[PDB]
Amino acid sequence: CWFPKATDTSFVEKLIQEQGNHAKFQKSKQLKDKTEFCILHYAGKVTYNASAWLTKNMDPLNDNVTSLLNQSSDKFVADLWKDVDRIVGLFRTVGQLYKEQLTKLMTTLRNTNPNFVRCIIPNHEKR
Amino acid sequence: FSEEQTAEFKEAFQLFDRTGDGKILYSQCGDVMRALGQNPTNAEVMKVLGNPKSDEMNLKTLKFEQFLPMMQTIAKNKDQGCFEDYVEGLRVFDKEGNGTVMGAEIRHVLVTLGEKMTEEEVEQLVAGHEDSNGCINYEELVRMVLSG
Amino acid sequence: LHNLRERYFSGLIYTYSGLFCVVINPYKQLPIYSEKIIDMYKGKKRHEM
Repeated sequence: CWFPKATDTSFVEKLIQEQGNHAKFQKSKQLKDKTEFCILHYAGKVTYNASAWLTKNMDPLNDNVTSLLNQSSDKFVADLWKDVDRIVGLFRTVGQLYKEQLTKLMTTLRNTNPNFVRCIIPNHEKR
Repeated sequence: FSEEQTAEFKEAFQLFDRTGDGKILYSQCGDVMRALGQNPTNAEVMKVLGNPKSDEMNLKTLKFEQFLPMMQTIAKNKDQGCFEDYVEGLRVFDKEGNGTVMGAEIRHVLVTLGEKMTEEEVEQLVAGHEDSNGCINYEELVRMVLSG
Repeated sequence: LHNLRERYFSGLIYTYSGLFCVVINPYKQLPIYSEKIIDMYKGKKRHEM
């Protein structure tokens, strides 16, 4: 996600590079045009569309207007944005920003006593 | 102008003489029109004053009867500003679509373009609408002078 | 499966399975949530209800 000559596609291709033969990986329906991949979850197989992934994973945006608000007349919007120091105009990745806090959670749970309430869907007809 | 108001107009006009002859210096005309809820531009006032000259503008006087005929002439006009466009112009000084302009840039324009105001004039106006970063929100300032 | 099927059609969705417990969506507005029922279970052991 941090290299010019790279695209969602470029990504996927590399994706096939590493995993490729992963017991839990599988390649799409010859639609690398959309460039998609599959992974064998526990709930079953899924064909993900790697498209636009690098963009989202970066979360960029026009700091010009960003800061523009940072001092806007409207206080609510003021305090809302009051913290714009991380905006992108040119730090940490979404996937790891998340994946980092989700280890915080997975940590306390392992330090508490679990009580499982396994919900079960009866039908997909919403009947 | 219904006598009802015309009757009061006098109350306003009269409420404008430091000494007492019952005359409003050619200068005061403007503020008296304003006080009566009028927003005549600087030209709209001179036009109905025969375009005098600074000097004589502090000597010449006015009497309600000769003033009233002007109050109206102005009262009925062709246009007027409005949020719609009014702010549309200030939003051009909004450094970065923030929705706010620096109380210094606003303070400039207002005293360097068209009917140039005074350093104090603008001070008294914006004063108290600048935030921590001295940022004013035109949209509002607009409404302020307006709806006010 | 069976058990779950029956209880399900009978109107009961919550069922115990050892420690954890299953809970088939009803999708219907069953009437088993109310102050009344709250106090019924208040303090009540695992089996007393």
